[PDB]
Amino acid sequence: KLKEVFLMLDNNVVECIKEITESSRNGKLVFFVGAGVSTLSDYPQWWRLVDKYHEELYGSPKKGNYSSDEYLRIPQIFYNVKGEMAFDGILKDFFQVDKPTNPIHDKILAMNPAHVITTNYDNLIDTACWKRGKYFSVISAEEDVANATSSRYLLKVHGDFRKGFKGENVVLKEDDYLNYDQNYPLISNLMKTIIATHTIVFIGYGLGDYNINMLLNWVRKLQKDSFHKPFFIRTDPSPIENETLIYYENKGLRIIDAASLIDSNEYDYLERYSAVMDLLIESQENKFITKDDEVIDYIYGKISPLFALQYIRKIDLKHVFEYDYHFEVNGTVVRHKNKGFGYMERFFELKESCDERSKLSKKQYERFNALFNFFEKNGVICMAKDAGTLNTSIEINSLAYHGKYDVMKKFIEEQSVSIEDDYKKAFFLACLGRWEESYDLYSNIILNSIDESNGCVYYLSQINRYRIYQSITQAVTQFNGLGLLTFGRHYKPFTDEFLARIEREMTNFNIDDLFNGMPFEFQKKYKILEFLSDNQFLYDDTVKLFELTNKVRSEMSEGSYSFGMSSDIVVLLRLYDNLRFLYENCLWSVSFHEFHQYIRNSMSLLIEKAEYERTRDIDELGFSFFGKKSGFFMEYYDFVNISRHFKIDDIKNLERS
Amino acid sequence: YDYHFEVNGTVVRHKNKGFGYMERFFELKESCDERSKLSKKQYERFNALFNFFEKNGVICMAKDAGTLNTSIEINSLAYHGKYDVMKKFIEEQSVSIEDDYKKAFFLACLGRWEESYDLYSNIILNSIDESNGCVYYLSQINRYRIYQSITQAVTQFNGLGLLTFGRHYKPFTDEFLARIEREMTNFNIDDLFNGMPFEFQKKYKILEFLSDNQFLYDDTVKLFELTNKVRSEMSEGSYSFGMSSDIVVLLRLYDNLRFLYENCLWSVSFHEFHQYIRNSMSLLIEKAEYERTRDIDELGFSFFGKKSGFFMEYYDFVNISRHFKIDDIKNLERSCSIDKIRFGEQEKIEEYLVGIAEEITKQFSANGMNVVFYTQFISEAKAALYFAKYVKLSEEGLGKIVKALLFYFPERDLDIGKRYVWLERLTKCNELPKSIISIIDDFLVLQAEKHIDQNYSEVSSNGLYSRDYGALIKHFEKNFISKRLSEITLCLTQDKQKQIDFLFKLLPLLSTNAKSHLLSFKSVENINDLMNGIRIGLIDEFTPEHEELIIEYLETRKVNYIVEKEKGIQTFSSNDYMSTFGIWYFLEEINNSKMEEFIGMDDQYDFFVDPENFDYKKFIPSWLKNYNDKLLGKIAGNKHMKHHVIEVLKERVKNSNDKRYLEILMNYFI
Amino acid sequence: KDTGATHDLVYHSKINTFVWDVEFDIVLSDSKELNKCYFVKCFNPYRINGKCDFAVSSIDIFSEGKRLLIENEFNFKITKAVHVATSKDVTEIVLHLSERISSPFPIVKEVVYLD
Repeated sequence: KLKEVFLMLDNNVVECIKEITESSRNGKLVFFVGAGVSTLSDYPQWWRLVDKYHEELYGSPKKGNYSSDEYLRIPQIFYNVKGEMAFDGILKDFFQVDKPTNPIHDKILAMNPAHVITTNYDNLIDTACWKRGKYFSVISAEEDVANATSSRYLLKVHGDFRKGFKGENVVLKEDDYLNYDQNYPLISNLMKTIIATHTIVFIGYGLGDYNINMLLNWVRKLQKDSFHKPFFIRTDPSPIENETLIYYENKGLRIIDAASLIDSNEYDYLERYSAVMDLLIESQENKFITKDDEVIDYIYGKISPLFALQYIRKIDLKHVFEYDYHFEVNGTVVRHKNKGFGYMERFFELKESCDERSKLSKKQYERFNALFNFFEKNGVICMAKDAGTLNTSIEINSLAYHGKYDVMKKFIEEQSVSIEDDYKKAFFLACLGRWEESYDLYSNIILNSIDESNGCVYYLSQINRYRIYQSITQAVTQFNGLGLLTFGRHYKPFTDEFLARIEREMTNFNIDDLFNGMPFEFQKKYKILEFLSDNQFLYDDTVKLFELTNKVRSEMSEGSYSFGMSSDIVVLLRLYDNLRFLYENCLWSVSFHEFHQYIRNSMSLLIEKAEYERTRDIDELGFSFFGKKSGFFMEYYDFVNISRHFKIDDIKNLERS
Repeated sequence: YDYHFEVNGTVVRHKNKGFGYMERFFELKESCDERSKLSKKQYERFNALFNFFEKNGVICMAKDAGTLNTSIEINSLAYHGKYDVMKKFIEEQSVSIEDDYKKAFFLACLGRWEESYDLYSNIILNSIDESNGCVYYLSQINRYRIYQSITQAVTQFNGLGLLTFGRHYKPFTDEFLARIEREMTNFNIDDLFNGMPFEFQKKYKILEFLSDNQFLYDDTVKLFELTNKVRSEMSEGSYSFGMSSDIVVLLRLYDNLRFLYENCLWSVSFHEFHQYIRNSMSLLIEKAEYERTRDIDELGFSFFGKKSGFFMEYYDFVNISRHFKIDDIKNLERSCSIDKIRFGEQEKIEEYLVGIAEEITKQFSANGMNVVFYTQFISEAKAALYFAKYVKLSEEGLGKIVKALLFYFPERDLDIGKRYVWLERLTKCNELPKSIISIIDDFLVLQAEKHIDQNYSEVSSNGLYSRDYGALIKHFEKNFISKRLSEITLCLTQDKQKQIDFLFKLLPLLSTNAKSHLLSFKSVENINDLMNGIRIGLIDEFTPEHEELIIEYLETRKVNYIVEKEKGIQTFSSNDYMSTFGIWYFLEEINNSKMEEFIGMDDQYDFFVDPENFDYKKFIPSWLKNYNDKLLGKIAGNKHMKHHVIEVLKERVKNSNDKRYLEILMNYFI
Repeated sequence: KDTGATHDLVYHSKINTFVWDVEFDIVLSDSKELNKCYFVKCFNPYRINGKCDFAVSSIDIFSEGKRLLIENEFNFKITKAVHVATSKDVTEIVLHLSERISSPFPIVKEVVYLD
């Protein structure tokens, strides 16, 4: 059945489900719960109470049929004539009962809503939340709005019975409906604000009810086409007519009709509620990738924000796609934890054959070209099954890396034209030795980045400015305590006023919360940058290196030799990846001591393994012709690494060993 | 960040602009009169503060410090494996939600995971209404972790358990695996903290890290300080004030361990913590060894000649047993001179090893078996029994350990050869007494009874069988007769060919009449039978007829070799029977001299019969890679063959730079 | 010579042996026939033994998926070797190495370093 439901959906139902699921993911979803959901679990409807009121008022019982106004008028007359005690006595007689919850409440809570608005006065949703374990603040009165323990609300607009079974805590008669806006200012304000800043789904109400029309009038008068249309989940025995559908769609609503998806009998209300509530929504929390043009759209949506940066580490990509695939350092993708359509495989197939590329429509070939260029530049080749002869190459384009000091001098002298040039100038100044100008330039960049942008340069400039401030403070501490002896003179690189200014400015900044304060779009698009503010971006590399070291040393101790490929190549590949990523994005992190230590240890291991493998050609070709040829030799990058990241004693130790 | 706390146990000022409240508190602590000055409720609050700080170990300012001591005490049944006490504490009736939290941790520890899940759910249900935020948060965390462990166990079992266990196991039903999968639907741990009251978010910020995917990422990166080489040549001890990185790293490790085990958190069983402990311990031991070697190099040998820079205790033993596999332990054993580090508090380690043995006996003697508990328990037992080589044991405890290892350890994880290796490792430090000898004799007798069945056959992964047990028995006691095996042999009959062969490997343990009866059943009639008996049958002496048969073979092979010279063709060869005879002659085993005429066939035979006249340009250095200790000592003994082999070994080690050749040339010969 | 089946070959120097995942068919004494056999070696320098024993390494023979016990002379003449990938280059590579190395049983399946 469910597959049939997934199939016959029109475009409208698919789009509605897409939006609902996406807004649930972002953490902004709200449910407007009705009365049918509270009748699925048996609970005395209002018409029974109206019938009892009619029986008690006139000796005769209910006659004919009741119009809309009778429900609100008869209780009013009963209260006016007999007295308050009878009203609340009947209320207590009819409402004092415990009833079980129903699967719809569990499904609704499983949808993970932010807030939950309801017109019910029963405690069914309270028990549902408590059993599921969620924590919501209950707001059923006026004094409750001020003192709220948390920041997610269970808003019962019409009241409850948590302070007694009195008829004053609730809204049940025409007088209560007349003075609502004057007796519930704060609750109404809060409900309107929630509606105007969230995504709303109406469940178990039925078109033409009082509250739907009142809200629709408010929406009409109080807005200027500057809000999001709510959604409506209609569950009634017969399919909705087209005239009513268009009339209500034009009035600011989006309707999902249960009877249209599946067919069922008259009284099987649970069936049609469940057909649409979750069995279609949560189950559709996955993608909808089914075409040769949806794949490119999805991949472009995922990869585009990384165009602002220059180079991306291969391992980091595992987080961009949410553990759906494994990316090796060599450049081969592998499937892992992905159950839907394989989109990387289809992308690679498109890359292989030009005819399939020709099938892509207009406006989507350019996106494919951009993605192809991105992946080719980074170094991702193909899947692991069809792997070819992978090669090893090294290329770093940053002038800072090669130590061309006159060139950076000239560039700093030259005028700039874009904020990127100023960014690079600040980094060059940092690697040139002008702490003052680097900090001032970074502050100016932070100021000038107010204009529309991605927020990338702003974030990285904040990080770099804080790092430079820490460097300045450390230098000041070292200079006046030890510099007095190193040179024999009190070297004063900094003026006191500048030190006081920077210390005053940076005294409140907290690098820990820098990421969490950014707009949610930035937090969902550039998540791989969260690791840049801590030591967390050197964790997996160090763990892998510590394990590989033990493996290789055990192999050397055994004396064994393998005739395949070196077991340490991942170390070299990761080392080059980290160097490239840090240097070619203009990040000060290259000056930290921990990075120096990481590089030192990697290089030590590689040199030791190379020396061990060298001498085997006498105990290998001296017993049998069979042997190996592959080896390791020093190069330009090896020389610059061993110059920058080693002390003299480390080199002496390597020379001795 | 007003102040900087230290594992040292002292505090320091840091970027504080205001009154020094902590210094004033310490001043109040020092003097009783000032504590008298305060009011009454303030006095009670001061007493609470004093209790807290003393319990957690904050002493005084850095300037007012001294020779502060340090010791680690983890108060938790789970870290000591007091299984019976845990079960009893589970069986009693609870009194508060805290005891239920402890009970759930113990239930999860003991392997019964479904009860843990149910208990955690009930605790979560009650705590929210009870208005106890901390236990609510921690119970949500632990229930999610238990669910993850259950799911991973289910997947691993349905993947490989049916193969490795030999039968598909169903530790959990399907109704439970459907229920929990339905409840934990779309549940994310990343918003658990943000959904709590802001009072909780203010008071309990320090616990936010418990909701993150991975913690201990700064601690792992900080381990790079143990790999510095500059320190030995020149070290400042910049880590804190005059504390080498060793102390800081060890105390940080103890802090993490104590915080996780004491507060009853379930993250202690996951891969990240085990890996962290492995890395820390390995790096500490390696650094200690390197410092020792460098100090030996700089100064004289007598200085720190056998000094142990690192000292083990009960805590290090338990950590290494729990978190290391066998491969990790062997890596540490082949990386540093672990034999040179002394162990302390041996009574507690002795009391730890006996508890493991009793638990093994309880687990496997009884029919009932908690598979999930048996898979998270066997690793620690194996590792502890392997690492127990370095500690001295008492007689009764050694007997308990040996009985548990030999009779009750499951064969699926400790086959006969691994059994032998584990048993033999224990005798290095402790000389074998009579009691353990009796136990191993009982094991041998039981195996002999096992061999009655025709299908029964010993399976070993390293080629070690009951013969090795008998040899170990005889090594420490030259004279010994097994009475039960003797009477078993006396009732022996011809048709029990499998028993015949089995106890042919245990001849030295039999009695005179028993061995006479047994040898009455078999004899040797050809060279093949001779070497079959020598290999399996233990033909100690070459009888004269055996020598004549050998000479007959040698003359026949001389004729065949002449006909081969005529042929000029040799298809292939498998085993050089001549080499064994030549080596035996060199070992003063064959006293005849006729074979000296039969010379010039095999270069090895010539080398082993007339070394003086043998042509040494034909010598193959690889020949030295098969001889054992006694043969190499004998070769060193002879004079005609010492310096030539010195020369060839020297040349090979120069060119090849091999380690085995250097070992032989250094330990033996020169 | 070049083949994709050689990437798992391992050389062990402490005993001068080659470890490889391969199955053998053997004609013994030109009268016995066996298929799907292999060896396992165990390097042991310290073993309690008598004067008859002089070898650090002890070997064991497995046939099919079962242990095999042979008392007669073990005259060895290889006839076919198969590797998981089933490439037949192993059939000549095995002969090449066996001729190259002098020690007996040049290629085995597993090695156990007891010390």
